[PDB]
Amino acid sequence: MKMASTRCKLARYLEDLEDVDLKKFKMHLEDYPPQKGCIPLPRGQTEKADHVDLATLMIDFNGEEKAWAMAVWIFAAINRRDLYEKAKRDEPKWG
Amino acid sequence: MKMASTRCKLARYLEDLEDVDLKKFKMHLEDYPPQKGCIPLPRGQTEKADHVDLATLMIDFNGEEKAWAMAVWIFAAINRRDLYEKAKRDEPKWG
Amino acid sequence: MKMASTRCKLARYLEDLEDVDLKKFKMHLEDYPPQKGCIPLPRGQTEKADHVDLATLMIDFNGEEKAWAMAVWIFAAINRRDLYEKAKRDEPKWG
Amino acid sequence: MKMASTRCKLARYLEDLEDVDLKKFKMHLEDYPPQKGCIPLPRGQTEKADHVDLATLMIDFNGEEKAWAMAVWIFAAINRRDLYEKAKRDEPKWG
Amino acid sequence: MKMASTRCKLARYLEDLEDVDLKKFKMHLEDYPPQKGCIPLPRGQTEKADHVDLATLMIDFNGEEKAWAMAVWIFAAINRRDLYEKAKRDEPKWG
Amino acid sequence: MKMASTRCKLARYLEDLEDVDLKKFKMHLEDYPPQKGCIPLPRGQTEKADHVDLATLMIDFNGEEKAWAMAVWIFAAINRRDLYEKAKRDEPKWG
Amino acid sequence: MKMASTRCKLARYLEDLEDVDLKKFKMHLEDYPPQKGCIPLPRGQTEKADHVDLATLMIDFNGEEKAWAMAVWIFAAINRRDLYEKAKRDEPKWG
Amino acid sequence: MKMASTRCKLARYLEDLEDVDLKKFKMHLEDYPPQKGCIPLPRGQTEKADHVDLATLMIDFNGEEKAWAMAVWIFAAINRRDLYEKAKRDEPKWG
Amino acid sequence: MKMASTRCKLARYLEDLEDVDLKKFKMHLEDYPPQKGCIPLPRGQTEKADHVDLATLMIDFNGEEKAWAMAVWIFAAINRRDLYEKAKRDEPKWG
Amino acid sequence: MKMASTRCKLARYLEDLEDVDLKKFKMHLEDYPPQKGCIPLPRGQTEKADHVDLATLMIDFNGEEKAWAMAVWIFAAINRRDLYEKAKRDEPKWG
Amino acid sequence: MKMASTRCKLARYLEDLEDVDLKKFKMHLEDYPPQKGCIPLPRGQTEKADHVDLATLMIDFNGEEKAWAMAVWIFAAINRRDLYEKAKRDEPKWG
Amino acid sequence: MKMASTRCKLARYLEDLEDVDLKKFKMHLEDYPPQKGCIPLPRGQTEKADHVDLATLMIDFNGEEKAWAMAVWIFAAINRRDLYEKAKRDEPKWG
Amino acid sequence: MKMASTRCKLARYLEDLEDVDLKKFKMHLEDYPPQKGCIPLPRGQTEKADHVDLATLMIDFNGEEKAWAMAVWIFAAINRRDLYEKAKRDEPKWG
Amino acid sequence: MKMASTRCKLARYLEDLEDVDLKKFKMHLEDYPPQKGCIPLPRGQTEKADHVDLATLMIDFNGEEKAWAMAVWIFAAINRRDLYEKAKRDEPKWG
Amino acid sequence: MKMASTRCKLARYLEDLEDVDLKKFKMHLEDYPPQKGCIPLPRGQTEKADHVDLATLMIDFNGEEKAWAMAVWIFAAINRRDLYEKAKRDEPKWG
Amino acid sequence: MKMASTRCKLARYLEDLEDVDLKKFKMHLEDYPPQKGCIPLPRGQTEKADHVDLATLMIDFNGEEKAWAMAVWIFAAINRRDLYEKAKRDEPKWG
Amino acid sequence: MKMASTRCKLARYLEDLEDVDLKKFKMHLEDYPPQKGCIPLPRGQTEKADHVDLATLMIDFNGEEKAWAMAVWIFAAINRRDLYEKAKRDEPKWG
Amino acid sequence: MKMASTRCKLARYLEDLEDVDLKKFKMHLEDYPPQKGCIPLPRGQTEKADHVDLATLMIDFNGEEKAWAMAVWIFAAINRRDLYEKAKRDEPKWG
Amino acid sequence: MKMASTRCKLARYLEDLEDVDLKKFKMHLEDYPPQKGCIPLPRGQTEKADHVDLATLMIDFNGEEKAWAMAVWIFAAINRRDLYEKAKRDEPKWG
Amino acid sequence: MKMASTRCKLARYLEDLEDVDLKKFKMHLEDYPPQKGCIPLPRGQTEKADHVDLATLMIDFNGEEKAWAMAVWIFAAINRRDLYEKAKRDEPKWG
Amino acid sequence: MKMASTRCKLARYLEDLEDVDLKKFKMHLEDYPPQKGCIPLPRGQTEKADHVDLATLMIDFNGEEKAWAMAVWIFAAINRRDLYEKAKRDEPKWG
Repeated sequence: MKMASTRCKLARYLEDLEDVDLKKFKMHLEDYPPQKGCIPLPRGQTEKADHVDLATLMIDFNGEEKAWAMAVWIFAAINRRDLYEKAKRDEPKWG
Repeated sequence: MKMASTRCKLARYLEDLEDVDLKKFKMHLEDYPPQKGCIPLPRGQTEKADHVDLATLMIDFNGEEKAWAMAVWIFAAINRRDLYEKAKRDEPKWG
Repeated sequence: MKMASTRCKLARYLEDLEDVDLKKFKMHLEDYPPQKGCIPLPRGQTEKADHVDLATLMIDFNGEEKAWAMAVWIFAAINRRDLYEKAKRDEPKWG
Repeated sequence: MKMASTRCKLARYLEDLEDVDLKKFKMHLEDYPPQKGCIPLPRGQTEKADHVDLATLMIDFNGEEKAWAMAVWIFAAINRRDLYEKAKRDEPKWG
Repeated sequence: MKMASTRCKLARYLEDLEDVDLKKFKMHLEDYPPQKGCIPLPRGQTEKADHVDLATLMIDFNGEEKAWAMAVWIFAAINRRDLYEKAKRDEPKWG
Repeated sequence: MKMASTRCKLARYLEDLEDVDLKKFKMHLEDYPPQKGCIPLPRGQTEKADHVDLATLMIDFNGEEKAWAMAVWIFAAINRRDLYEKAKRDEPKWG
Repeated sequence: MKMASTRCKLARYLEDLEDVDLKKFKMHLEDYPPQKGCIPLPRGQTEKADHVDLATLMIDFNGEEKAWAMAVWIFAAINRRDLYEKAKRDEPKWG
Repeated sequence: MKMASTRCKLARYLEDLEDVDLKKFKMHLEDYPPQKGCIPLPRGQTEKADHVDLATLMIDFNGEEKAWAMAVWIFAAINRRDLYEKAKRDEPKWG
Repeated sequence: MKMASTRCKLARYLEDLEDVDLKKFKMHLEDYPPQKGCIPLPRGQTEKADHVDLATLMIDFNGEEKAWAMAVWIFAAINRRDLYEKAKRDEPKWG
Repeated sequence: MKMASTRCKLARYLEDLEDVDLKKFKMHLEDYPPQKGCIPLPRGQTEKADHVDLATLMIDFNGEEKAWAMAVWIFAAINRRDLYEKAKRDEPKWG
Repeated sequence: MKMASTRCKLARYLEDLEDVDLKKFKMHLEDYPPQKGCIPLPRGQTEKADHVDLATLMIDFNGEEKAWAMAVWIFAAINRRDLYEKAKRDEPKWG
Repeated sequence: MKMASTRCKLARYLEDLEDVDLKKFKMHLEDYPPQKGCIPLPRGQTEKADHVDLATLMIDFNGEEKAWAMAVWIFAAINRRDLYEKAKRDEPKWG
Repeated sequence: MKMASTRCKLARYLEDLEDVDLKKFKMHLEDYPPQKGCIPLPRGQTEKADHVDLATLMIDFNGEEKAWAMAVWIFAAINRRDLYEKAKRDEPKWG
Repeated sequence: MKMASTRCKLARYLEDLEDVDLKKFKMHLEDYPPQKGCIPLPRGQTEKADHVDLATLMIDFNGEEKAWAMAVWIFAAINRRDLYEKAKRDEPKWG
Repeated sequence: MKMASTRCKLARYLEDLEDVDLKKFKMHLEDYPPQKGCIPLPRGQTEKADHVDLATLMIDFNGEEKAWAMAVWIFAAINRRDLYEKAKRDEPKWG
Repeated sequence: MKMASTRCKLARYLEDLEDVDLKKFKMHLEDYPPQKGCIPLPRGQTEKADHVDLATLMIDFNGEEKAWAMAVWIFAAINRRDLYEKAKRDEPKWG
Repeated sequence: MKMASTRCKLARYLEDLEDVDLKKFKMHLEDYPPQKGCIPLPRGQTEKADHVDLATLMIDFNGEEKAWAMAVWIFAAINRRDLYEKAKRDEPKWG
Repeated sequence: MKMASTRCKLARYLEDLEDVDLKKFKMHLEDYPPQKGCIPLPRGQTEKADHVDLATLMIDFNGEEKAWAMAVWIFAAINRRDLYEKAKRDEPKWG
Repeated sequence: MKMASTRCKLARYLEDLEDVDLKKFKMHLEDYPPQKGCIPLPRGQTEKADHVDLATLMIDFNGEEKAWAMAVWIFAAINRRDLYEKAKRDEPKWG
Repeated sequence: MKMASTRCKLARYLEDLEDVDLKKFKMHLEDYPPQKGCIPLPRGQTEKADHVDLATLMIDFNGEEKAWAMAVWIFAAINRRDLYEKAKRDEPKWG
Repeated sequence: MKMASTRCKLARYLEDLEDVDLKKFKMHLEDYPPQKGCIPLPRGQTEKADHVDLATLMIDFNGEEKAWAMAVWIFAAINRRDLYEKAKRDEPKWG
């Protein structure tokens, strides 16, 4: 309820995405730009993960900060501006 | 058959919807007004649910009371009056 | 062939149902009325059972008498009147 | 049958969950907030636990009181409102 | 190759069955009619037995004669008419 | 090519059917007359089978002779005469 | 065959249970209600016992009378109504 | 090699049994019915005997006649019908 | 790359086929004519094999020569003349 | 046989115990409660005695009546209810 | 978002295509000319792939350079000029 | 039976533990914290002791008081909360 | 060899016994029932004799007739039925 | 490497088999035809042998000649044509 | 992390593959051409190996050099051009 | 609980790993880089060690300092960033 | 070393046997057929003799000729065909 | 530690092997080729030796030179190429 | 019985010890520290004495006071804390 | 207790070892390097000595200095790093 | 130490042997081949002597030269190749 772990909010945001938008999100995840210090996700596990395991994989691979940054950037890139704005407005208080 | 659970009545009322009317219903579900204490449905789950899984999701997300309230309000919003007064007249006896 | 167990006839009747009719059947199973002394089936197993495992679960949970009664009532409720008539006419001889 | 141990009722409620709902439940279990006096379950054992092993693991890790509290809170968190209110109404008489 | 033990031919015929057809076959096995001098198989072992273990279980429980008779009868019962006629035509020479 | 099994010829004849003609064929299949010693097909399985799965189901349920007889009769019934005499002249040599 | 020891009948009925049903049965043994004068089985031994060791453990721990009573009650509690009825009908003549 | 002592053939037949089948055989040995003039084997020694010591112990307790009768009856009781028939057909000439 | 095992080329050719063409291919495989010395494939495994396992099953059941001959004949039979021509031109050099 | 000394029957009853049950019996023997006027057995002798030397040592330490009473009490204590009932039913006629 | 991988912008260019234009694109892909050192795509996979799977299959089969070259040529072939010069001006900086 | 020696109750509690839980219990035994006046057990004997030898080893090495205290602490540490609460509630009256 | 004194035959028969069987034989030997006119052997002498000195002691204490009677009786009592039958059939010709 | 003992090559060929193919091989081993002068393997040992113990068991039971002949015949019978031809081509030079 | 053993990089590259791509990789592994000095992997173990066991099996069977060469060649063969070029660019420094 | 031995915390962190993550951890342990003065664990014991035996093996082989360093580095290498951060944050106070 | 006494070669051959094979060999020694003029070994000595004392006892009882004949026959009988052939081929030159 | 006896290094290399790899190693040990001057190990002793007793037995039977040569050859033969290379590179200086 | 010489009590306490515990008691006996004024026992005499002659030797060497002091000291040293407490509480009344 | 002879602490350290670790310790004792002026232990006595007799033999052969040095070196060699560090930290004050 | 009589060296070499190896050494001792001019040792004396009295008996029977020759030959024959090499290299300087 409201406050939770970062994985929970990330899973909710990924659950908001549709099916084709999820496919585009996975495509962007597998080819994240080498710069900005991030590890692209392998195609092996980003094939069956629907919305929960995808968030687990992102967090596990990149850490909470980097996973949130990539989620925001991809939301901007896959032309889901509403989700991008919501994620920018609801950034968890890191500490 | 007449006396049943709230979910069955909601599913029947969703059967009474048209196709584009169902699409408008899904639009209003995913983007319900923030007030009146509601949890808007994710777009990922309200994409393949036609008439049964949609009712199950509404009930599961919002409780029987407020799901019925949302159904009545959205029926009013889609300019489908007949369903609106039918839902008002056939409200289950709460308690 | 004809003379067989109750589960066989119940599985045949459930196989007669379509896909959306099966979904409505499962929805009615998960919310069977508390009265008439019956145990509603949990949603966990009524999600993969297509037509055989559904009959197994119904019989296992309710006993043969109650399972047949629930099947007949639900067939009446999901507006499959032909199946309801056939089930009423072909009630197994209990003893 | 009605009166039983806490693990039995908890296993029933966990069995009521679906597949993706079960994944969300496990995800919330492994990252339960540090406060409210609860110990998050390690990710290692919450992978094969479907509904029996998961319930016994929660009870074993947290005691009956905390296991029931976490079950109610997570049912609220994964938007399983019907299970949430059902668990609240049938809250065991502690002692 | 052609001439072999009864278990081999029975395993071949069971392997010919599909997935849902195999489920129907097992379901008929566990509720085989009490008459006609046969012992129904317990539900415990007929869950992991795919086609070889199921055949050896039938043979072990009922003898070659009764296993073949039940196989033919169930092939007739689950509406596998091609398998039924094939088993009738290639009935082993007992002795 | 030319000489093949009965199922292949039946599948080709089903390919020769139209869309609404296929729907009428399925209607006649699910509601075959009780006489003439034939088993009507369940409605659940004849809902996604277009032309190959439908032919497999017909053969499997009825045997080659009965399946060919019902195919000819239904081809006559749906006012597709040309297919009717085409199936009459090209009947496989039984035996 | 027919007449045998009590452990044989108990082992047969336990063998009838499935895998998840066996896990539920083991749960109900380990947390049997304190009343009715029964000794719950320790979790240490009810971990590898499949169906024969479990039955002999029940008998050895509780006596034949109490083991049969517990088996019937748990069969009722794990929603195995058919096994519950069968155990009620085939109760050994105590004396 | 074919012609040998009774213990040799009995050991061969017990070696034909599987693992859980061996457990069932031992269970039936320990609780042999008091009638038919036989001495049930103690549970202490029928725990590590796989098939050699088990056959030796059965012969030692019962004599040739009683051990063979017990073996045949238990093979019938544990649903090893093929082994039961083989033991019946290959009973050595007593005298 | 170009030169490879026979199974690789066969899997490539089967991968060329569409979905409904794959269903027709499987149907023709299950009913290969008894003449020409070939073994029809069972339906149990020829239900989930998409394009690789199907080639493995064909080669495994028939040998390389017979599998290639069957593939060519079925390609001719399912009216994929382009694949038939390509297979005729690209026949591996047996030796 | 049957009519024999107390040591013989006690040795038979101890032989009825398994290995871990024998270890539990020895543990209870070494720490028999100080009340009820009994002499605990030293751990030196109850280390290699399997079932005969243990019975002889119990008799030599306590007398026949006391040894039988302790054996019955321990059989109750190590959860050997069947052996406890058997020992209670066939208590030797003292005096 | 602007600076990204080749696959993402290729997928966007595939997005810009129409429905029948996409079908013609797939038709040209499956039957690409043998020259220009490119590998034609199989019919099996390019009949579910709409716009993301099609682009990733193109890249996977041909490499970035060849995929871009074939995309430009096919865009020219479908008389969709605007995409053709758009692909020329927005060619990624190779190296 | 209820009133017994301390080693008996400790052996019962260790018997309640599972296999991997027993491994963690042994691991905590071998590396008990040096403070609060306790002697860690050597790894040589705490390898084959299942639950009786382990309990008598703890008692023998540490005395009754320290053995019970360490049992409680380790039950808390290996997340056996139910056993830990039972350990407080059934603590022997010291003196 | 064959024809000899009864002492040699008794020594051979005792030599046939195992180690634990020898211990049971001695245990029954010191507690031979007071009736049937025989003298039990003191535990001091029958402690280290393996099989020859035991036979000599039995002969010296009881005479040939009584020694053979005890031999067969304890052979029956320690459940050495095969040795009991062999001794019964091969009783020396007294006189 | 290349040249080795017969059991090594037999173990290699058995290791080539899959899991279900291994089960079929074991089933054919246990019920080898009585003719051709071969000894079928008991089901007791062909239950845990994966691929090396199975080969050593075949050799031990039937000699190298008959083990190779049976391996070839069963490879033919379980429809492993590739392994069958490979075993025919690489038969050891008997002498 | 960058510098590691060869098995680690090989496992990463195999993990990059999809499901059907993994099946094609295993198919090419089991039928690697006899030339180029490589030993094809047996079909038995390449069924449960997902991506780590497959990599360690390749390395163990062929050595680091040969395993890398086969991985590159198969990546080229199954039309994984991106993985092929990545493996070529990141070829380990042998020595 | 909180304060414990190093092996306990290491076992907890290994318990946090999943199944495939555990396999990757074992793979990295068996091929740890030769530098940094570490002894790679032999593959013999890292085959059945699940999470406690693996931790005690690592500690035993490398000492507490080097075992913690290896655990942190491998957690980083198998892409468990959350566990890597937690391991850095909760490093024991060495001295 | 090659040339030696008969006892040495017999001891080597017995050492070649496994544990359960040794138990079967002891069984066959203890009940060697009365025909062929051989003396069976007492069960007392054939209990602790592993492979050397057993050979010495066989020689002492039967002489070299009879002991070698018994060894060959039993090696045939316990299904040690390879050992049977080796013993038959390397029979020492008697006389 | 590094510099040690030959048995120590051989035991380390054998300990590196897995379970089934150890079974294959033992199989190759028992059937070493008769030529190149080596004595195959008996099957009786190579059954319980895991890696210590196995290395001791190999050295004892063959001497340092022959044992190391056999170990290297078997490592090559059981497809442990990495172990083969390590053993070849780390051959100790003989003399 | 209770009141006796101190030698009898010491013999009883030594008899309470196990076998390995007795060996450790002896080991500590030969190396009693030179301080605290006692004479260590030579290894020759304290090699075969079990528990009585050992106590006699301790008494003869050290006197009653020193013998009891050493008894309690080595009882504490070999981790027999229960015997240590028993000896401390039941020290004989000197004088 | 703490302050004691060298043999006592050495025996405790040997007791800390497991079974297979003890076998490795015996291996290293039997083949201690000829340098460093130490006498290897014959294999005759280091076969039954578990942990006490082994320490006594070590001391008797080598003296306290060499025994402690060998224990430390072997603890390092058998990969018991924790025991090695403990032995170094608690080296007794020689002189 | 080092330089001593040959009897001491022979006793040391015999002491190096294990238990079963010593038994094999004796067995070869009673049946030394009649050639090579040696007298075999009668079984009466060489039955209880372990290693010293056995060596003295060998010396007294055969003289130093023949005793050393027999020791070397038997060490070769009982497959103690390491002791065989050591004895060959360290033959005492006769004269």
